[PDB]
Amino acid sequence: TLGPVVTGTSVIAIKYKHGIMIAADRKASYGSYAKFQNVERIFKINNKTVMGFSGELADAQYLHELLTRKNINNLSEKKRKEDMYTPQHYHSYVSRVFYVRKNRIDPLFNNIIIAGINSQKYDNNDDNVLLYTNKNNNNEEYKEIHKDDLYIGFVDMHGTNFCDDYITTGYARYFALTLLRDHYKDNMTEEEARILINECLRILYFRDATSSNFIQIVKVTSKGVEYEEPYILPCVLNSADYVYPSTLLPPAGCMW
Amino acid sequence: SMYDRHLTIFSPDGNLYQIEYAIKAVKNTNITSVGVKGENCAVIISQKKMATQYISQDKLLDYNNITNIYNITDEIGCSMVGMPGDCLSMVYKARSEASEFLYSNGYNVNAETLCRNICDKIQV
Repeated sequence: TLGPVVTGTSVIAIKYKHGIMIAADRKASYGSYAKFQNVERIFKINNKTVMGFSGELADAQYLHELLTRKNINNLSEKKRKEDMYTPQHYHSYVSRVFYVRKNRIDPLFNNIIIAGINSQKYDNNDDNVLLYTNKNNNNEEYKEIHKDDLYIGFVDMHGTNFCDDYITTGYARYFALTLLRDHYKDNMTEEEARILINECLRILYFRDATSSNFIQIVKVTSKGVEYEEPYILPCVLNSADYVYPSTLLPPAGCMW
Repeated sequence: SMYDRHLTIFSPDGNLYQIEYAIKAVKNTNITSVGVKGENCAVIISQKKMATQYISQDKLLDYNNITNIYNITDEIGCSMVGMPGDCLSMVYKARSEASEFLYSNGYNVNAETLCRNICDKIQV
């Protein structure tokens, strides 16, 4: 891969009282051409781990296949739920991949978020793993997971990697990151987390040309990994001066 | 000297006689214009008459074309009295001044500023 051709825009992941909430719009752009409008940019690695990407779709798919086979081998060798790999383990794996490809100067044109639950003490989902049937889609309360038991990690093109209570890629790394550094707080409820993420996505939709308002939300919780029904974000302009007709401005000068 | 009344140089009494002669030339056209100002309106009335000059008023002359009133812009108007060539020249100068002001400043010149710029040109 010499460079990006078909690309996805920012991803946002945050911690809240019940786990991880990760959001991305379902759009992949072939330049300035929004060719694909229903693309999946968040993938499930196992019952406690998800991967989001921003950048080249081909490299993201390559990494997704690598992680899928890594999970299958882990499951083959598993004897107890403690044997399942953790989000930290997958983050280390992806960071090593990126570092080696940097050394070869054959990078993946991507920024990756690896998020999930770093513990096995909140459920028995990994006692019997189902890969081809999702029993989730029969409702019990969510479990309040400790912040220290959750994991969000970032990897970039040069192999730079770290973790935090919230991670952003793309233009989120400016807009959503400012909003999160201002307003994020610990143990947010699901509705509060969704409201914060929706504000960030609305600002991104208004100020980023490669984004859409068709949003995919994924929750990693004690119930496992849940994909929400994709929804259209309502995005209205915040000023009537935008809508004011141009013919009502003075006809002389550079009023535009 | 022998040219204090031929050129715009001071006469011994401190006068510039060429300016007085130009004023007399304007006065000799026998064209009258009256401008009045209201509370929210201004009106200029003038004669649709040909300024007296070497030529006279012919029977086949188009009398609608005879006018001493002009538009400098859409919102600024004038009435010019004097030698007709000079009046046309002044009208064109004022129009170019207004257009240059509009382009340079992003808004339309007002009558006071236009008149003052015209007088600055006349001083030369």
